[PDB]
Amino acid sequence: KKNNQDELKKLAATEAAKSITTEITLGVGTGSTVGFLIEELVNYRDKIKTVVSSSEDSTRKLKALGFDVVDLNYAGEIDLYIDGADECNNHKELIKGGGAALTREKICVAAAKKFICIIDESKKVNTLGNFPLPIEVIPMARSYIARQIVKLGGQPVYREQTITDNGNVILDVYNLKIDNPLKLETELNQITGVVTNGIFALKPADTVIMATKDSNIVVL
Amino acid sequence: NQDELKKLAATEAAKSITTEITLGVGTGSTVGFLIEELVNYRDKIKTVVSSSEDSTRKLKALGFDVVDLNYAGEIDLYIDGADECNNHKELIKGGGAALTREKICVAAAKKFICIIDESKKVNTLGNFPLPIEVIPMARSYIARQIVKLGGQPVYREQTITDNGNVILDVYNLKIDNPLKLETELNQITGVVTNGIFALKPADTVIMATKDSNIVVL
Ligand SMILES: O=C(CO)[C@H](O)[C@H](O)COP(=O)(O)O
Ligand SMILES: O=C(CO)[C@H](O)[C@H](O)COP(=O)(O)O
Ligand SMILES: [Cl-]
Ligand SMILES: [Cl-]
Repeated sequence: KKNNQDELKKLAATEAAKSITTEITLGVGTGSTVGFLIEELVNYRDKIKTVVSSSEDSTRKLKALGFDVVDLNYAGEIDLYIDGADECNNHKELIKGGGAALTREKICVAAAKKFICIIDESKKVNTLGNFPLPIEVIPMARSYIARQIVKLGGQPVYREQTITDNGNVILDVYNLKIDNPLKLETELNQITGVVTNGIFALKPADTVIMATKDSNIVVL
Repeated sequence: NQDELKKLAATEAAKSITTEITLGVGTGSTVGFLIEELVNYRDKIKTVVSSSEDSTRKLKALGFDVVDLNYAGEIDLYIDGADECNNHKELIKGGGAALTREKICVAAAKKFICIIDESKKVNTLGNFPLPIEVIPMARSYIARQIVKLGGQPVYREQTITDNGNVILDVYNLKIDNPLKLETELNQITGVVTNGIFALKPADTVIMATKDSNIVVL
């Protein structure tokens, strides 16, 4: 089952790489699906002028393949950003942050002309929520924010032994009714001490490449 | 002169420590005079929470044990300074870089008392540049978004906040609607905290006048 899923991830990542057509500033996401993209990037080395990374994990992987990684402040604007997602609904709105890089991932999406999301079918849903929503919080505010999330009906679970690239901690929130991703993303952004929440809806994916169980490509 | 008014305001605020409480302590020079005054209320202060390592250091130097907010829970009273305070007790804070934890403390406090001298009282917030704590990676992106709004962002060099972030001090903002702009700035990706304290304003503001009187707003 895991070898099967890995095959679909590789298909989706490989397909997304074809969009690297011209000389561009490429932004690179985080996760296992992105891991197969990073490997594929060797075949597009002459097209990739500058690389920006959403995580030290991906940076480590990119540098290991000889790619120079440039800070977003010196790169400026990203032409194309490619990243995975934990969930994707019918309007290309995502839950992300399963691998903890959600802050820099959201910053990269914000500074990108175009955002392509690469998934296998298991991540496609009609309604976001079943996968617990990651929220990056200032360590000092963890208990306060946990309480505010309990008021909303969510059940926050502190992800132990995890410190994000930015020095923060993650709350994974269960039992949320997320029928209005736009509204709740806005809501969570107003809670003091929240750095970033895992809903990618205000600025959704421009294209979502999904590998089906039959090894076909669906472009949503 | 200004130091005298700061001490008066801080001393006055300390009188509100009446019962056994969890006290939250702000940051800055005005708060510095409060911390000194807290020796005279040692039996009333059960637990202390600090909005900065600077204040924590000062508190520990006076023998006060400082407890993390996660183990303290809820603060009964939080006392802090401000860079500006308008007519509706809405503040600009973050001149001393502790604005994130200061805002968290205010959010978790039953009551927030702000201590100022008269020089910080204004009719309209904005003249003092608005501090905004941002994720280092997003600094250039956020600077551009602030330029679109008409602000002029200046990176505060050689400053890394307690939380590992950097500060943009923003000039030329028209802040006639603090509530609206605070909400707006919170939606900009990469912004950790902005220096407007309006959505949850001060409950009481103690202001020392030029004539050394106390005005309770
Ligand atoms: O947002 C992310 C990291 O925080 C990833 O894109 C996603 O959460 C995990 O991707 P995968 O399931 O392919 O490993
Ligand atoms: O917000 C603050 C720290 O970030 C301070 O409360 C504010 O800068 C006032 O300081 P002072 O009393 O020294 O003028
Ligand atoms: Cl928790
Ligand atoms: Cl821009």
